[PDB]
Amino acid sequence: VPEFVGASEIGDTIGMVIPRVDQQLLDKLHVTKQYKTLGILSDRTGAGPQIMAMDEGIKATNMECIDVEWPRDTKGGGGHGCLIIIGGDDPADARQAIRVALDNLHRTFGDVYNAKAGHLELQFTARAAGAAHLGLGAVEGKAFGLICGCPSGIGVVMGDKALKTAGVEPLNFTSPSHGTSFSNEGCLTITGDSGAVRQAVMAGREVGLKLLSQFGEEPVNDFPSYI
Amino acid sequence: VPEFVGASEIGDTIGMVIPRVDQQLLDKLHVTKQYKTLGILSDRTGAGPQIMAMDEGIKATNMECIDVEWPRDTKGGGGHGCLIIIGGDDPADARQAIRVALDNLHRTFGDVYNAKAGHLELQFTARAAGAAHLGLGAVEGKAFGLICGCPSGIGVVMGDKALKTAGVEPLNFTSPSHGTSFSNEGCLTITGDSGAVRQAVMAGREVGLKLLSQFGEEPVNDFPSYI
Amino acid sequence: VPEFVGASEIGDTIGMVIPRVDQQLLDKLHVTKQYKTLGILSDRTGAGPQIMAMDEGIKATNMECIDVEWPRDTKGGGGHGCLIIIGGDDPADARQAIRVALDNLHRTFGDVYNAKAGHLELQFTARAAGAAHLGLGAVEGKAFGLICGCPSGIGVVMGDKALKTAGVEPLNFTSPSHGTSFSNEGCLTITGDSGAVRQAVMAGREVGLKLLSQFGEEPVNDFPSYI
Repeated sequence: VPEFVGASEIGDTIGMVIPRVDQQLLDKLHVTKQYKTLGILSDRTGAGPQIMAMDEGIKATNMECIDVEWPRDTKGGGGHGCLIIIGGDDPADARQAIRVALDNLHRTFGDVYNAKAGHLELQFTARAAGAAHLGLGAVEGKAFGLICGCPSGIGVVMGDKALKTAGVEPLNFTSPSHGTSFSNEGCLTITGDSGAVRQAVMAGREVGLKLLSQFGEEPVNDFPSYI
Repeated sequence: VPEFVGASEIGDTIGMVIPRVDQQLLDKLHVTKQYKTLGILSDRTGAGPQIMAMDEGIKATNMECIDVEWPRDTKGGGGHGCLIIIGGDDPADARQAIRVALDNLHRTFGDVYNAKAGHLELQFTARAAGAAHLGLGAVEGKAFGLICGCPSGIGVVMGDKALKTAGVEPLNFTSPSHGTSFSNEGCLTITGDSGAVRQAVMAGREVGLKLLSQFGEEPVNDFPSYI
Repeated sequence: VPEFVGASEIGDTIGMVIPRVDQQLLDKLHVTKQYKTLGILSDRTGAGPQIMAMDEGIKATNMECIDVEWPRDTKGGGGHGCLIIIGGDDPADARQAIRVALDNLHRTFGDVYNAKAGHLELQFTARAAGAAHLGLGAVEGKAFGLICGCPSGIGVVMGDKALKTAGVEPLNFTSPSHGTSFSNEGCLTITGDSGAVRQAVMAGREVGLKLLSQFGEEPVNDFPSYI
């Protein structure tokens, strides 16, 4: 079908574009602004990595991020899936943004670490765009970090360490009962100077790996770290 | 255990009847209307199928649907389980409704299609009853269709195609952050003339099968299709 | 890592202490009362058992229970995981409470019964403490019973029978859509005289076993029963 753009085994992620959406359907979608041309990125496993990949798609095109929704999923693991809707006036521009997001998944899964007992996720950008803003609460135009661990108490200690490492501005802390879809994740989000934000995210990574390893298995990443 | 009526491997579904429920317990249950005789249908996998099966049970007896509740479940998949409470004055009537519901499971899973990456669900009736109304938002006395895909973005495209196929009336569109238990499903519900609703549901099926197949596996149904 | 206290294979449970938590983080944690020393118990599988183990920790130390949060988890099963935060003035007292919690897991999983289709959980104490109060709604200083079944309809029948066995006071009934994180559990909580509360919890256990066994498998417990 013409609406299909591509699919990836990374997170069971599918990208599609609707050139002219039915108006009655559009009136039922919870979007920030209606556009007739929609891009759709949808996955079983991952929230942060697809959101950061879509930020690159936004930087590369005239598309706007208009909805981010939050399935509890990861196919039985402890985290989220993701639905991201983008909007613009040009179907070609929408396909390009979805293609760029698909091509960035192997990078944004760079600091996702898996084990039988749980997982860690780290994200970093020197300049956040629209998807990171709508999806993760980033301040647009500024540095952003994300520091997350599962089961959730690991994320609390990762967060304590990150804040003690450098002078950064906390945006939010989300947990199983507040700001997640009852996931088993503790997540610190921050802004500040880019060098300080990087320092804090790297500190969180080191303590998170040490703690998750105490269940007996070295946490494994499937792609090279970008941070 | 006199309360037990039967159990089915389809959906891990169990049906029970309480002839005269304890008043203290009844006062803590979240029902639309109090009755002393309760039937209970409870499952790990499925919402829609058990709800459409119960609609036949309601048509067959004098029982009323008084609660429908929404576990996020499917034993690690992207969907819902279900709790249905029915109320009346006659224990034999309640047991008959539960038996009719269990007997209809093999039919109402006829258009559920499974794959490693996700699933599709379609439902259709020429005349909806009280369980379809309370559970899925159907208009009682009218034709009803349900069109669902997972991961949720597939459900958005299915919905668009259905509405463009025939003149039908939209009821709702539910998604991971609106009107589900943080499931990974996009679901369009419709009414209209029975022939038009049937055409829309069949169109949604065709595009959903094409899209979900793009992950590499043809979606599988375990039972003959009824639609 | 000096924050690490211990890890258990039972429920994938990890315990940690932060001697002096960062103040910006503390302001973003959802606690009843601020303390500078935090203990943290975090797991993938179990709510009631870790909460009951933590009630012993509280009895043994000067720590106060200040948060209980509710991941929908059990690694693809029908239940919850758990995050428990405790607070006090002394890091040694915190580590002792976490230690006592870890050491009681093998007891508080004594009346958890598992099967392919679902699970049962019973808890009992003659005198509830701060964790059972915050996490499960117990009345501090009184006897307390928890009676749960999955899929949730089984919990409804267990609750009805328990109430019919002895004169007890219902505290709450939680279900997929009310007072759970969209879990597939029906759970009755009770107080009253210790003898009558034990009577009721034991009656709920018997009927739960009989019903869950209707799917074809004798439910299995991994530790000796304490009730």
